[PDB]
Amino acid sequence: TGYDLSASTFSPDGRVFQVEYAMKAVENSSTAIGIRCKDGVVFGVEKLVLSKLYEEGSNKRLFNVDRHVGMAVAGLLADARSLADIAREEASNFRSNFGYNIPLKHLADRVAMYVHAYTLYSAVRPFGCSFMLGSYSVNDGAQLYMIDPSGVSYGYWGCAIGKARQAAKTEIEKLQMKEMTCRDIVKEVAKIIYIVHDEVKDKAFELELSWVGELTNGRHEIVPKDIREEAEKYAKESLK
Amino acid sequence: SYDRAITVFSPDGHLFQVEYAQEAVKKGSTAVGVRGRDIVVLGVEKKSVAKLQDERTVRKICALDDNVCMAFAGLTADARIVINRARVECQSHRLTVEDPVTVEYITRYIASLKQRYTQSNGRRPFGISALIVGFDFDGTPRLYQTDPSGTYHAWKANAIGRGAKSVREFLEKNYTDEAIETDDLTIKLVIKALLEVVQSGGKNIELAVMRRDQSLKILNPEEIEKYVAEIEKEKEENE
Amino acid sequence: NIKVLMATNRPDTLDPALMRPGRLDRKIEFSLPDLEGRTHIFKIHARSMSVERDIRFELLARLCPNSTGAEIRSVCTEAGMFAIRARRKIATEKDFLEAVNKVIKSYAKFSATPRYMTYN
Amino acid sequence: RKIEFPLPDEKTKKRIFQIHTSRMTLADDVTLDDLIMAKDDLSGADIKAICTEAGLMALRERRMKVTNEDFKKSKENVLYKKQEG
Amino acid sequence: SRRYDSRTTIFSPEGRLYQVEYAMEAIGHAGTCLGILANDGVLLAAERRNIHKLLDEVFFSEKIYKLNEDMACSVAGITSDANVLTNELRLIAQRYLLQYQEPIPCEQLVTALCDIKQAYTQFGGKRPFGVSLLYIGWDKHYGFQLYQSDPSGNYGGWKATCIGNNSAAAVSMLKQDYKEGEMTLKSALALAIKVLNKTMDVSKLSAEKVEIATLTRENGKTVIRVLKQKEVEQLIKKHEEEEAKAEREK
Amino acid sequence: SSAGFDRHITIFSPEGRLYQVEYAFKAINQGGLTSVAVRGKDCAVIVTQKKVPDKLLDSSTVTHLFKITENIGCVMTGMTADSRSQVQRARYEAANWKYKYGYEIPVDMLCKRIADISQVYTQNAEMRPLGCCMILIGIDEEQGPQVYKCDPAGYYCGFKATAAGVKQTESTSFLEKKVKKKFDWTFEQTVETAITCLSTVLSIDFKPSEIEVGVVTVENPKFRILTEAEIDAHLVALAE
Amino acid sequence: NQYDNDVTVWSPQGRIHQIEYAMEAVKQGSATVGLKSKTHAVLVALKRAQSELAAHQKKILHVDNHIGISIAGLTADARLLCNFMRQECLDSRFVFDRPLPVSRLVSLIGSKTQIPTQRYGRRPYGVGLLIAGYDDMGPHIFQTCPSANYFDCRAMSIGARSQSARTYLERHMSEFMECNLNELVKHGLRALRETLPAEQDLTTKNVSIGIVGKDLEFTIYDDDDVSPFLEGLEERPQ
Amino acid sequence: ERGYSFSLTTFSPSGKLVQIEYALAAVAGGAPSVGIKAANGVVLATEKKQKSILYDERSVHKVEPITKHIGLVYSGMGPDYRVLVHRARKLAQQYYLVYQEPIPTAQLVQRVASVMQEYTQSGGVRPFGVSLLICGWNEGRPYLFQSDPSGAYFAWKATAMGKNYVNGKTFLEKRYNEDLELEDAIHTAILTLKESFEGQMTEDNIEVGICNEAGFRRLTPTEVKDYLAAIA
Amino acid sequence: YDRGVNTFSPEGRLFQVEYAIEAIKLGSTAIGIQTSEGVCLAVEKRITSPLMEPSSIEKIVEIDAHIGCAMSGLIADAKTLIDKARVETQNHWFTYNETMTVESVTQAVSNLALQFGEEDSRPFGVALLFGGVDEKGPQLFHMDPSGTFVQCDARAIGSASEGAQSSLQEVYHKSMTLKEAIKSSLIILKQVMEEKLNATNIELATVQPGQNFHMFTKEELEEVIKDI
Repeated sequence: TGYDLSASTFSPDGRVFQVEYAMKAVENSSTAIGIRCKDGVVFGVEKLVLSKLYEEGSNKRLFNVDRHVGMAVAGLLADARSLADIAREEASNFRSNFGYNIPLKHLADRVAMYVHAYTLYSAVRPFGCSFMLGSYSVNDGAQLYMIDPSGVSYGYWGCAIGKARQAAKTEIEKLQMKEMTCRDIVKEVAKIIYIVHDEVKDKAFELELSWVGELTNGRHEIVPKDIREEAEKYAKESLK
Repeated sequence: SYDRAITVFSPDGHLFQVEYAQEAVKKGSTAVGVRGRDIVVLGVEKKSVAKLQDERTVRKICALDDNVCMAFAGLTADARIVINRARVECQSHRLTVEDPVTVEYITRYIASLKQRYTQSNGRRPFGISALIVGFDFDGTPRLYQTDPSGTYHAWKANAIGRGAKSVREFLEKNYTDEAIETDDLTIKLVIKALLEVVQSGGKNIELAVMRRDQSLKILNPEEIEKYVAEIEKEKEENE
Repeated sequence: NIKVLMATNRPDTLDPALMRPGRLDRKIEFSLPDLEGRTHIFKIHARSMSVERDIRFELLARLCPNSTGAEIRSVCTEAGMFAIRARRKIATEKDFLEAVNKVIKSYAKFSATPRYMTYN
Repeated sequence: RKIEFPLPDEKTKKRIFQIHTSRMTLADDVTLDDLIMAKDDLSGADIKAICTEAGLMALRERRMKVTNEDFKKSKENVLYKKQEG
Repeated sequence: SRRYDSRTTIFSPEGRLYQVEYAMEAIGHAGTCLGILANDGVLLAAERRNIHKLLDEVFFSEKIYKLNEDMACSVAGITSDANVLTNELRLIAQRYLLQYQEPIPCEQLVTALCDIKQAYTQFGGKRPFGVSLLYIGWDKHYGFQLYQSDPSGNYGGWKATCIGNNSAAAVSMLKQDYKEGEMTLKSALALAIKVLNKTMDVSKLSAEKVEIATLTRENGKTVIRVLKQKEVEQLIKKHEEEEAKAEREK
Repeated sequence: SSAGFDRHITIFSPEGRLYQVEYAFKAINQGGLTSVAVRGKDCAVIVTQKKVPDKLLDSSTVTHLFKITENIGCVMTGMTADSRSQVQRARYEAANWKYKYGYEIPVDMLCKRIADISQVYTQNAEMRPLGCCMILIGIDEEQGPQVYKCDPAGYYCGFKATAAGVKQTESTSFLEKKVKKKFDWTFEQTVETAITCLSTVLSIDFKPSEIEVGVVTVENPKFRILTEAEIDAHLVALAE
Repeated sequence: NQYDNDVTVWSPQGRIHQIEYAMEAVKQGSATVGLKSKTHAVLVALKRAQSELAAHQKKILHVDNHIGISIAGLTADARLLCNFMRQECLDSRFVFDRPLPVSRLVSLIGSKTQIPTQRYGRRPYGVGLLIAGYDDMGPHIFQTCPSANYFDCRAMSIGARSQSARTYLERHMSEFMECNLNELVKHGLRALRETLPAEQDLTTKNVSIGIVGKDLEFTIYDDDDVSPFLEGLEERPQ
Repeated sequence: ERGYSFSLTTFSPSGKLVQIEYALAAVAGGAPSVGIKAANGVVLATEKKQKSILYDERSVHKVEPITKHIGLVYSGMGPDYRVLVHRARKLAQQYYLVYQEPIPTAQLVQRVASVMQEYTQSGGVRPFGVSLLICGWNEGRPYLFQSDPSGAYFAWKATAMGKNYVNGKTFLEKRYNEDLELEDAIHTAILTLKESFEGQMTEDNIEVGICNEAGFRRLTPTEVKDYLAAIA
Repeated sequence: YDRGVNTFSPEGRLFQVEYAIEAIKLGSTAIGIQTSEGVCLAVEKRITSPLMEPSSIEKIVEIDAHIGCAMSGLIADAKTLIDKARVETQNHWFTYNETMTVESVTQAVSNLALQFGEEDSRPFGVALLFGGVDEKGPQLFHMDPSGTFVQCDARAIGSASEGAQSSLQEVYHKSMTLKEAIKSSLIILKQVMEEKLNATNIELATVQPGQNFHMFTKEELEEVIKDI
């Protein structure tokens, strides 16, 4: 006892338990994945509807930090909105100061040093949020970064965050990043977001998809989920 | 700086440090005091003096203005700052409204200060009770005591310190309106009340008066022995 | 086949107290003092002695909060204490209520008997 | 009933003391009052046992009579018993 | 964050300040200082804690600190905490000399210190000061003075004093050797070397182990006279002569 | 041993040893990394490796070879967040050396700066002691190349060939068996010892896509990370 | 239970307990029901007075010319986020000279109540807001929580035994869209009559009803303009 | 950072400062060192064993000058040593700016002792685990002072700190003496550092500095290897 | 387990506010009654000994001319809220040139009923009774340590609260007059006090639109008690 309470105390085996408890706090939240193609970044978040709870489009875990950068948060939600406001403000500082649009590398550093900066004191608690960062610029290419509650930021071609995490990142190695256009990769996400999280746990669900890349011309926005409706047209035909 | 609430509510409703820190009042020197209709008299007892050493530095009846006398119990160290802050307060009142300091005002100052000294962060509450006696402007004498709660409270006579129930029980047998029809009956009344107090060998009894226009007069051990003489001779007349 | 009847003090011990929803039923409570029932705890002395015609229940009943039954049974009894001591042939409510406000305060000075605290 | 025991007062110590020294014959200069009059916050056991110290030296000389010259001076031992002990 | 707090300020449920008692118990170790009833003079006594043959003796004062033209003090207990208190106290005295062009009287110098020690006892969550030091000096009004300090901040003026725990026996010896106004500094120094003889446990009172600082009022010098061992040794032989003479009664 | 809270914050034990720093000395061992630095005659070699447990993680982001200035490189062990948070303080204090003192900072002084800040993390009782281990190289005037190591206990420290991390208790025992002899140090001798000292440890003898080699050499004194092709040239150049 | 101490300490299960205990402070408040149409928004509360002689403590408080909030739980913190609510309304009313849409107001409540849920020695706010107003795109019914997670619903209810209100609302959510005010309100407080035991009224002296509309500024009715709404309801079944 | 600021160093029930005693135990776990004043200047000797043959002795120095006439060594832990090294470095220079005069070592140990004693009481720190030896040649008589984690300061003739300081203390009780020369202090200093060393002592093990009265000069491994050749 | 002074309960509620409510129970009693003509008010001074002077004790201080008050529990905590509430009324009058309504006073106090903490110590231990006559008529109010402020028509507090409320709903109706209510309070007081009711124990306080001011003098109370 006594080694798990505060964040600033090492445990005798040599790890920090508040950080380890922060890692598996995101483990209870629902699955949200991401993947990049050769010219764009595709997001997808499965969202939970039990009976009535909310109007369609409530508390969307897809955010929009800059003109060309977006979030895909999973875990506890309020601190994820706090990181959305802080990363928003950091893109405002870089945009105001140095005159050009923020690269995804500096944004990953300046956010990840804050997420780390709340794991050094017993003033605060470590965050309980993990989020994706997708972007595209013609002098940059599509990058996809992944920030955990511990503060580690690095780069995937594809990732997954949630309960069904390993099962939802098992199948991504079947897909090919290098050749595919992202317009395929939309339904190529929605097929396994429909496949993972089988409906015995929760009766119903609802899907969000957000898509930035070359076709949207740098601007990040949600795809019109009604428009082309490619998800469930493949997904009801993907059970057999 | 120093952000921590020292004094919090106990689940049975009490503050501890207020209603516990009166034990430091209970284990200090005693002090009594009555008010005459003309001359007041207060005095400290249980001095426990070394009886071969100096005595003016252990003097624990002092003044704020000449209008106002002090008397207190408990540990004197915390009482010193209350006295000096009370003096700095009662001088700027002279800088304002040109009458001298009314005693009820200065008792609201020590009481309000001691209240917010309990209320604030990271501050041990004071462990003193104190008396504030002074014949005010328009010649009217009155007295008040303090409290570590900070509740000023006007008595006719005093018992604070060790055995306050003893002397405070004793002065109900005092309060016949004959006492005090004379000022020598008031002073010998205080010392005869301090007979039931600690040893009362004529050494540890330090009394001081104020004759309603005069500065306060620390009496020498000259008429204390004569008041013990007429008190013991009066007890010789009591049988 | 005997059912059971169980009296205790504090909510712990928890295991039979969390086993009792697994088996037992009927969690009820003292009784305890009330604004009213004290008059019956003061009427347990009704047929006792001979009540002076001017002795009143409600007068004393309204003066005694959190009385339980214990002391306030002796409260009416400590009249007979000073009665025999002061030779009083029968007792007047003023006689003990002088020693009652004493005996409540004198015994509430040191001890409030915080029954609320015992199980909390 | 829970009985409150008050500590002895000045005349209670006077009322208590003579019951002991009633049997132990005091010398001429021995006085009950002045000693216990100056002493404060005693116990009935001590004020009973303060006579035993004179029951040593006077009995070491084998004397039926208490002497205050000792009873004063020997009281320092019981005074030392309460003071230092 | 608050469960690591040590609570140095709060009253403890029996009646007393819990921390100031353990403050006074540290003054009860490692210190021995006293002063004497003296006209036309006043003396201080000091006991060498480190009497090893390997120190330098180049400080020219080991337990006496000269903090004005007219005053001094005697450290007891944790020494460097008093090396905070003499910087603070010396600066208080010197700023009073700035504000008034007149030497500081000793009383308000004492209260001006004890409000700081008291200020750490009252509030802070802070380790209190652990020094109970003495005071000597001259003033315009009251001639010569002695004072006493506490970690609680309560001060008293003496005419013969007690530092530290070994000096309670020196208080019994001073009341058993009491007088009223006799100095005649050889009488006061013979009494002081007598008290340091019979109180300190090491026999014969070696000339290195003791230290005496005197203050004679001279117009307008007010000399703080710190005396060397060559006038300690013949004082020791004077007292040993008085012990050899006084033992002849039996 | 223990007395009080000495097993929790950085206060002394009754034997004369704080426990939080000697927990930090095995806060490195969660990383799983061997990193060896060798100082040659006119050159100095960093060797590291990486673990790529996914095919979706990148090869371009997980490189621990961080560049501080254009004459100073470094490599990191220990946990990731403390390691990267050390790096911006290294870069920032190097840049303030350039602004204040006008000439390029020696590699000696930067480890004194980082060691003193890590001391201030150790000294004060309510802040976590940053369990990463810092390793520097660089070039000085007339002093050849230099290697330094900064442990999270606050001492600047630097030797002929040093290695700390997970497996390095035996790696230092191999470097004692390899340094003290009559051999000089040429360039491919230092590189060919930097691999084989680590290949004696792990006993794998693996592909050149795993070890990252940063090097510095006084012909062109700029810090330089090798391309994979010339890494393969060294790695088959050692195979006789 | 030593990790039930403060807001800083995470659980070994991943659930920070101070938030759960503050949710318990949400459930202890009285019932209130907010539900919208496409053209209006109606929130109805139920007061619960202390004794007979004391007047019933009110819930619905006016905030802006279109923003109104219900409350359950603590009261002083409701005045705190009330004063912050007014001040952030008339800030942008002072600067931009337009009223604020609701959907960017509530992010100031989340970022306002966030920081007292993370740093040491700061409690969360026991709070029960049911926000209602117009932006240009119609009505909105939000709810808050002390964990600061705001939900865009079509109808919710918070307070004591408010789940019965929900299980009323789900079998009428297909019919709570087209209808206008006079049956929308009684469709509101039918959920309140299911939040009570079935042996006492449903009086006039306790229920308060607030509506916000397009040609109708936000208005609170109190027992007497309420008395025209409570007339003509169905009897509670046997 | 938070304003916690409470002193974790409190009093014992006996009245003993506990963290200062434990910090003195952490001094006793440190490397041995000895320093001798003798009649023209002061010689400080320290004992530095690299834990491996891999190490470099040219990088870290233990004898560290403070002015051009003041040296300073320790016996304790280096990371707590260098902080008050730098604090003394900045602290002497305000004296050189105000008074325009080379600062006396007596003033140094007063001020550094004030820093350290003032640091034992402040908000939530451990005390330093360092015991210093401070030397120098001011006004014609060379000085040697010792401080400690209690903030105290002593004036030793020839002392020793670290491991076996009762062994080197009794050795410096008799073998150290009235008066020597500068080279004669080096012999007995290397001997008393050769009391508790390993089986070999080279130019890389010891590292010895002196104070001439004309100025400081830290010695080189050339003469450090020449004097210990000549076992002591 | 001295925990974290601002921490919620398992029920939950603020621990220290819930502990603060129990501090009202050992304080002295009081009685307020709202009349259509005004507001009468009653308290007991609780004389501790014949040593003390009885008339220096304050349980009613009068905030403005037209807004009365009644304090309870710890008096020295109450004095701070009194003196600052007066400042808030005067600031209302000097920005606005009108009388501050009786309602907004208790918002202006209860907005700082909860300011305890470490940054930005303990909550107050008083239960106030505010009276007064604004333009809305004679209002009678009541605030707690929690700040939960509510109108009360006829409120009791303190130790006697249970029996005084419980006995008090029986004897109250909508059309009470003033001199009916004044002698309707002292019946309850002489039931609930332990000392004999006389000229030194209690004090009344009335405030009316047409009977003002109209404070609280002696020898009125002599006529008031002797009507029993």
